[PDB]
Amino acid sequence: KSKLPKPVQDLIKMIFDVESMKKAMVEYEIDLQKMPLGKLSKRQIQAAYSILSEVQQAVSQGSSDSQILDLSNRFYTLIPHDFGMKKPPLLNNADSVQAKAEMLDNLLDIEVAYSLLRGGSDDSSKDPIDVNYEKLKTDIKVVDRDSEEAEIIRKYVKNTHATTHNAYDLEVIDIFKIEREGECQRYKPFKQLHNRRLLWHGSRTTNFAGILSQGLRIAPPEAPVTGYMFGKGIYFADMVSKSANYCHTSQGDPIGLILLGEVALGNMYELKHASHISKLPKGKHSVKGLGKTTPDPSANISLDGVDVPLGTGISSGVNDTSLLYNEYIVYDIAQVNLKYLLKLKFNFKT
Ligand SMILES: CNC(=O)c1ccc(N2CCN(Cc3ccc4nc(C)c(=O)[nH]c4c3F)CC2)c(F)n1
Repeated sequence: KSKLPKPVQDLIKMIFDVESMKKAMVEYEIDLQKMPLGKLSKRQIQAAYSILSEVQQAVSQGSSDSQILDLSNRFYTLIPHDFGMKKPPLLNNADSVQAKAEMLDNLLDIEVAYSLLRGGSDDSSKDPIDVNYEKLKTDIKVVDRDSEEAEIIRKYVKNTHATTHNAYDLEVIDIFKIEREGECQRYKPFKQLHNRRLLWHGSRTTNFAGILSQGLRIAPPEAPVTGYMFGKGIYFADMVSKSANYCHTSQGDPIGLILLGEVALGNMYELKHASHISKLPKGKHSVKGLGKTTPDPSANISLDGVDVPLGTGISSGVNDTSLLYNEYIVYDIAQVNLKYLLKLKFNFKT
């Protein structure tokens, strides 16, 4: 049996759960008989993205529902759905392409998780928790409850939960200090860049085996750039509740996972509305989606020379913006250095 700390053991079990991976596929209405977890491949996912891009071209160029029908069916051919003998819903709008682009992104992390678990060696004498921990190539340590870093992290959670996200409260169960193999060396050209912030990135439990082994990744080139508000980058938030909404927890599964990453923002390209960009303008290193609300800038604290925006939510002064809260997007995977992973219990008020 494993010598790993009990919170680390429970984390590994959580993220390598096969039935959670299956429950996530069922949520997307995928036919598991026509295509199980083991049939999932990058090749198929990329072909599905490419057809979604063709659907996107047909919708933006204003094709008829009779004309797009052919392209909508082509997607359902690559990613089988569970509708029985009924006709699938027509993908004739941007919301539909956005929803399908989002599902595919998630399937890309699920495929990594299942590949990791089904790859490798079988040894009965070794605890499967120890076996599955090594697959991640990440040093995972438990942060001491009474430490300074734990106090700062708990204040960030406590102070940046938005009023509009009050249908639930957050309880920090565990704090993990994480170190992905090779990530620190990848980050080096951006290590002393200006505008380095410790930001949130929430995701489903089924994404975290992929996130810890491959890191936060940008949607592939086949993916429709219009399926994402600020194009194809890595999205972060300064409001814990904005990111915790990406955990997709419920009364039937109230345990979520959220990251704290050091993001080299550099010169921010400030936007109030959707801009489906492929490349940043010269001199810019990130995109900042300007929210109506911002954590109080005079309340910013420093944790290992990185700015921590743990202030309470105040008005930014920004008018006529499409965002309630800020968002930060980087278009180079090297600009992210994962620092912490938090296990949270969501206490629903509904
Ligand atoms: C070659 N590419 C890959 O292998 C690959 C693997 C996974 C990918 N996804 C998984 C779904 N995820 C969803 C998502 C989106 C936005 C979020 N914005 C905030 C503030 C937050 O807090 N969370 C968010 C969020 F979770 C995005 C990244 C991906 F795009 N690509």
